[PDB]
Amino acid sequence: GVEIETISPGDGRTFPKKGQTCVVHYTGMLQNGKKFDSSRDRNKPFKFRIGKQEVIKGFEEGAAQMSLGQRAKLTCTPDVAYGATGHPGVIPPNATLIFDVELLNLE
Amino acid sequence: LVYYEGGAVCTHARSLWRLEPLRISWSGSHLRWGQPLRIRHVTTGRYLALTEDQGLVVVDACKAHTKATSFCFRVSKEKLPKRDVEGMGPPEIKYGESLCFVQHVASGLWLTYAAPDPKALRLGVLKKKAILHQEGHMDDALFLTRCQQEESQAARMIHSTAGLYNQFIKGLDSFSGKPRGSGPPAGPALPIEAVILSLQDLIGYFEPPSEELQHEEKQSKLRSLRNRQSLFQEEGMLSLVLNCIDRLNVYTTAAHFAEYAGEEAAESWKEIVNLLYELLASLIRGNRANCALFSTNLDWVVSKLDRLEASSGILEVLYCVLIESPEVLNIIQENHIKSIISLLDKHGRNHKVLDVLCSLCVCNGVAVRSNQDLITENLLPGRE
Amino acid sequence: ACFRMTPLYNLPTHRACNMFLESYKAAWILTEDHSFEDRMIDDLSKAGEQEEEEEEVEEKKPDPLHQLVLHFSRTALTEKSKLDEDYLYMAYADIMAKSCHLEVEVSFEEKEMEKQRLLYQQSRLHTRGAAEMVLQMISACKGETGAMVSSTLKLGISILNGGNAEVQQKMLDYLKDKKEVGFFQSIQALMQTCSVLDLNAFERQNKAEGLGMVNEDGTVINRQNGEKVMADDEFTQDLFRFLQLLCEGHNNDFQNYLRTQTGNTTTINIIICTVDYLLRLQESISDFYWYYSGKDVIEEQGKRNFSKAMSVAKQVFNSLTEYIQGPCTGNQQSLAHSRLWDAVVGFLHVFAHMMMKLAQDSSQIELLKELLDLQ
Amino acid sequence: MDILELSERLDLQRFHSHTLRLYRAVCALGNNRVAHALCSHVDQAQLLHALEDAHLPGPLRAGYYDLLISIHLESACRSRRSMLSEYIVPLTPETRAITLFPPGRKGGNARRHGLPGVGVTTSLRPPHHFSPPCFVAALPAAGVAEAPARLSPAIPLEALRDKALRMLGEAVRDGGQHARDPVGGSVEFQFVPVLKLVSTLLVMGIFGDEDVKQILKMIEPEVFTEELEEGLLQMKLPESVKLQMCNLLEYFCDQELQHRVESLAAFAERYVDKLQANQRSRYALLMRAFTMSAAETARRTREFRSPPQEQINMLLHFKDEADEEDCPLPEDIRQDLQDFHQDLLAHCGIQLEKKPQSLQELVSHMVVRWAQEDYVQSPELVRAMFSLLHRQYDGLGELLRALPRAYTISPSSVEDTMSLLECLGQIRSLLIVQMGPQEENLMIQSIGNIMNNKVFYQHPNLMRALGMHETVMEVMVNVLGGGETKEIRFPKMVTSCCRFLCYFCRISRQNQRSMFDHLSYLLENSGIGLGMQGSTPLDVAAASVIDNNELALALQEQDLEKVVSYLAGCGLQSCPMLLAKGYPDIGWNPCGGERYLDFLRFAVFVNGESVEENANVVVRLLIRKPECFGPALRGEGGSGLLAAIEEAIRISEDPARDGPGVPPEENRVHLGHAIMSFYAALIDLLGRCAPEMHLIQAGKGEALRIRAILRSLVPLDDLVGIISLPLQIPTLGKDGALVQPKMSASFVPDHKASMVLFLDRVYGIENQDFLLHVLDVGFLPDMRAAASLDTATFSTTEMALALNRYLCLAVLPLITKCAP
Repeated sequence: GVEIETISPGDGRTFPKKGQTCVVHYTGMLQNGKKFDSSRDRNKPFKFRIGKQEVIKGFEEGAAQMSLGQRAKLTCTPDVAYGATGHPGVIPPNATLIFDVELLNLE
Repeated sequence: LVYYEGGAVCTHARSLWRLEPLRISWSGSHLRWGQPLRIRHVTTGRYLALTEDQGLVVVDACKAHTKATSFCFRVSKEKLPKRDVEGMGPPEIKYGESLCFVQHVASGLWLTYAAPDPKALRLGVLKKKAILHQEGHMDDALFLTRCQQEESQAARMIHSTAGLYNQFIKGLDSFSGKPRGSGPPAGPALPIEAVILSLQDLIGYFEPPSEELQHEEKQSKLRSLRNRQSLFQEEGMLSLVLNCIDRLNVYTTAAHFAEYAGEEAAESWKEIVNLLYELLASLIRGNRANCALFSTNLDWVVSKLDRLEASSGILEVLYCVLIESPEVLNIIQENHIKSIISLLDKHGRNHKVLDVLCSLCVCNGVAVRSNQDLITENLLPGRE
Repeated sequence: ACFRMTPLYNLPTHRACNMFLESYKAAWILTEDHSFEDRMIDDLSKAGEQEEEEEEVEEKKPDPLHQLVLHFSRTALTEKSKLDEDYLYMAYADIMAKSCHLEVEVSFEEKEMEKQRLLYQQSRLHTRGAAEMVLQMISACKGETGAMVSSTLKLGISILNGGNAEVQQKMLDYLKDKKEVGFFQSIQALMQTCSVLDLNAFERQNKAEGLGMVNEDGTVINRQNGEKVMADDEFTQDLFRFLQLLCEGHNNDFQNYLRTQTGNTTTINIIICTVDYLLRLQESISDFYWYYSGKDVIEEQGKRNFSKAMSVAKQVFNSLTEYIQGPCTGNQQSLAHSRLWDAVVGFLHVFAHMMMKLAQDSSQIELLKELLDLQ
Repeated sequence: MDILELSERLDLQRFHSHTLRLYRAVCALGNNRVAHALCSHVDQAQLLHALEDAHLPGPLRAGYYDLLISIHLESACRSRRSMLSEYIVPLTPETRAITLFPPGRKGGNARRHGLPGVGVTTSLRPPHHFSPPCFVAALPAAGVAEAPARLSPAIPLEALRDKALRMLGEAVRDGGQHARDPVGGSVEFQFVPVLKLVSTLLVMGIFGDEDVKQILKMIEPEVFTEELEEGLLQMKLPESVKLQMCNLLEYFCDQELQHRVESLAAFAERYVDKLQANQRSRYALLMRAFTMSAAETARRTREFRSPPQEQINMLLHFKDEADEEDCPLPEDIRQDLQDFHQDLLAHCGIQLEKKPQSLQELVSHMVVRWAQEDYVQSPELVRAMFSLLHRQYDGLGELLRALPRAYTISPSSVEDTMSLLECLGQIRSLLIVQMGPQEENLMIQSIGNIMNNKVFYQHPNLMRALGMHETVMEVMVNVLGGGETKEIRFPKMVTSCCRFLCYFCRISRQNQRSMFDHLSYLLENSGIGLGMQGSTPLDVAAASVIDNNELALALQEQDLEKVVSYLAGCGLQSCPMLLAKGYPDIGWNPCGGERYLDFLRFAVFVNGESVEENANVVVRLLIRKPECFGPALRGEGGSGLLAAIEEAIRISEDPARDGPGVPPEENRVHLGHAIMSFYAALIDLLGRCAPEMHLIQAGKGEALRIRAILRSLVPLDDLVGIISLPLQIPTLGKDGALVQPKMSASFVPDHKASMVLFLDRVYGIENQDFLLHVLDVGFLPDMRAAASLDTATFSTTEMALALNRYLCLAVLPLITKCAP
């Protein structure tokens, strides 16, 4: 339940496969249009080890469908997102999440 | 029924006796042992009397026929008065000394505690049902202690005030149903203006001291204020006022109220309910013990937070109870938090409501994690 | 075990250093003497460089001590059910308590020099409200015994020493215009809670010494672990020393105020209560003698018990003398109607057969010579 | 809209300033799970940007700074703050290098004092914990109350402290210019929130040495030089700033104290090795001293025949030059201690001009200067200011108040201590928060690691010094006091801690003794602990005194009468929780009273022999309060105990009245069993209260009176009859179903053993005929039953092992001594 839109083209060839940690700067978004999370605010890259299910499956699948240097607009439906419970104190349940993810580097 | 009692019970208002002689002139003369003088409890305004079916009781002043309602002091128990003087008289009795022995002179008996103790008094509170005994025991000598003028003055208002609301409540439930329509009221008119004056007097009588005062002076005024509030609660004035708001609340709007009482009475309705909440806020303010009483009926005020006519006062009342009693926070459940947050959504950006939430978080320096999360969960994620 | 234990050099380093420090503090730190109370107050008692501004008001504007005392009175006046503990209050109250006394035939002309300076130091304290400060703290303790109230009285005696008349006057004036009830209520409660000699605790302690225990971290020979007999004895010593001082100088104004409180709503009679305490004492010391017929000799604990126990009676008797000399007729009548006579009888009978028992041997010449000055 | 417009839009300014307060309130007191959730609504960039915004309104400036501290710094600050009161030191060379004075050539007694906070601190302080706030992480599969607690949200601290240092320099230089437009609007709004941040970092320990040097330069440059630039201390700041200023000063005031403690430890390390070396050589020399000496060697080797505590005490016992006779130390060593004492007190400012030259006398001047400038109107500022002033004027006293928390440990187990300390952080963090299901599991594993830590057993004096037992006690005190009237929710942690405390008691006598000193404090809280099984405060109270002859003797009257008064209440009223659970009603509580009896059984019987003092006191309270005995043996109209037992047996045997009539709860109560168990413990209590036989044979006056009293209460026919009552017997049959009784709902041998102990201690065995008359009907069925049941099918059953203990502990020891 995720769909991806190209923003800033990168390589389009070196897709992220299992073995290398993905280093990304992203920027969360409420579906109504309320900014709640980012990585440039904290100024540091968010590096996550793929395949180990540390992040939500929608973001994981989106990251898998991306490519190096390709900025992309993600869309996590609640099923592939936090869903009927929501992240407590941040995101209410049953909301679609929009992500301005920019995979700057693989290692 | 008179009872002996020990401990913190008789530092309250229910232990105050007024010595009323039989002579209108010079009633403030000194006391003579063996001279007729009635006994009156200030809060009830009733008199000690030898009744026929229940022995020694208090009777209404309408039936204080001077026979069962007369008593005489003495220093011993031996069988023996002097004529009344229109002057100050000679000094006899001490305060804190000079043990006295009251005798119902008309019947000749003596007041004394009833010796037997049932199962209820096997382990419970030790209250001795004093009975007017024909000869009595030996150790029933009594001391006489002076209460301060302030609480003595205070006591009389409870007796005056309570009967006023007793009349008021009787008026309220009299027209509780039975819509007037366009005709005449239910029955006798209610002392609305006197009640309005009464409340305005009490609110000032309970005003907290101003901060500009010297420290010790402020502390002293707290000493009095704390004593006053507990006395009124121990006389059930809080139970009275809660009945007042309960009976007043059955009308949503003034015209709806007017349909059952009267148009002339309709104007005062918003005023009186504002006074009631203001009085209650003064009543609860600062006392942990008085404050604790809302744990049993916390839902009751929450049921009324939605009302519009007197909302600022009731919110102040809630602020006062939460800022003081931690256990009320331990009684808080999710429906409450949904009610306060609804207030913020319905009453604009009233900054006071935030202070209510801040009081919900921490109380007296202990975190309430069962509440803090509910505040965050129901408020923060929506971002609206 | 002492033949076959671990020699000290075979102990681990961390353990050895652990016992090293706790021994060292008891040997050098605790034993160390360092008086600084005078330089404390002499620093805090000066108005340093405020003459330049010269405001219109006379009001001597800077006063570090006076602010300190005011602050303590401020926290003393709060509407608080229980009275907590303040370590700074311990420190400062002790410091100002220690600062006043500061103490082969030596003559009168130089004696008056030391007393006149002692007054000066007491003046240096009581003129800054410390006199009242003690009073409120006694009112605030609600009759609950403790270290802080014990230090409070220790200060009160430190300023009342030598029978300061004007300090007594300030005391009286403060009570008279405040008309406080709880001060005497607390005094009554504190004196009622004072302990008396007991048999059960004494014999239990005797058996405990009979065991002659050892611990696991070495061994201590005849440790002086918690004493359950006359633990609060110095509290009872100085309580009556305080009352004696506040009635010193034949203050007929104050003695009658003790016997009856004119201003206050409820009057508490200190004199009769003091007698009742003496009665409890009399039974206690009596019964302790009523434990010593079969035993024809008195050991150490019995002697040390009587040594501290009788100093209470000596202090109380000195207190009653100060209540009665002058003389205060109203007090004299109160004692005439008191239980003092029966207490006197019990003391006489105890002194009667006791000093025979002490006269049977020279081992108790000490305790006998104290008993002599007791009666 | 621009936030800087809020300096004009006051009506919203108040509301938003309150909003920040609410953010602090919800994240207050280390609710780190919430604190992470806040980081969505307020972002690190927003906070860091808002720090330097000069035009920002005052209240919002202070609100935002405090909001930063609350979101990121309080939890680690408060935990570190608590750990500042302890001083655990390792036996490491970096500890050894620590010296009271830095090397120099200023003066013989005391060189120039070391700069506060500048240097090395080897004292134990656990690592900080932080988590990167990243909210796209998958929801952990661990449910509520089971996942480990979230750490503090992270934030760059080395960059933060650089920004804070630069901010301070900006404020310091700005203040001297006497500009009419202070940052934020007011001088207090300018200096105070920044000073709060600096103080928090100082507690955090983020600052390095050069950072500290600069901090000392900004506050007061010229005094703190080592060999408009005007410092804080003379810009006539308002009172509120002075509060933070005092906080800054006292933080440094702790540093010299911690320095002294470590320097003492370093001296202890070097000195003790010399002591053990010299004492060793003296031992070897003393063993060959026989060639020129005699029995005076007994005095010489008394030191070696004395425990080390007095050995070191006599080693140190040479201070006053009038006690050196027993000191064997050579004069060089004797000099070294006095030398270290001299410079130590010099570093305490005891013994040895407008230049302050040092921290102590500088701050003393500072405090006096402030006090004489004006009547200080902040009570907290006054209290803190005089707090400092006392701390400076009494260097030795504060050190003496610090040594009871000083401990030296070998470097081997430092990580073990770290493991312990992090649990200590958890328990200490739980004093200030109402208990919840998450926290309950936190405490359960917190003590779980403690019981697994060997240092918790290896250095028990340290554990007592930390007072962790006290800290646990406060937790239960709050749990019991919350809802003590009704019932105790979260009982699992309550009984876990009560198990822990009993373990703590068993470690050593001193640990038990210190635990004991709060005994009275337990008793009132134990008034409702009867509802929960497992371990209770009463159980802790019992193990607090078990087998301590000194302690049962010191067990105060008031404590005993308080317990029996409770037992009176249990013996006079039902159990409301059992009443609510469907159980039938009786006018007393067998379970609750039985628990009190078990306590008293440990309260009076010590190491196999009775204690007469406790025995006579307790029976004196039982006789004065005859309701303690229950409906039977009550007095007027009270049926006999003999009569009492049979229907209790029938009640347990016949259902619908033994229990609710609705184990299933794993501790389902059985009334008849409880009633008889109470009676059994009552008898066992009296039996252990009986006087010892050497006293009875000596015929001591009052001692005969007690035995007379007990014999008046308890008649022999009851003793023989119940001792001769039958027992349920396991049998083989019904497709081999070994019919075994339920020990929780059947008659047990132990209750008989209680009365056997009674008879032996009270009546005893005198004549042969009565002996046989007890043997045939009371004992002989037991031996024949046990001998028959001694089969491989049944000998391992619960009832068989019950008899094995019953016979070998009660019957056989009685028979053996009456064999003649």
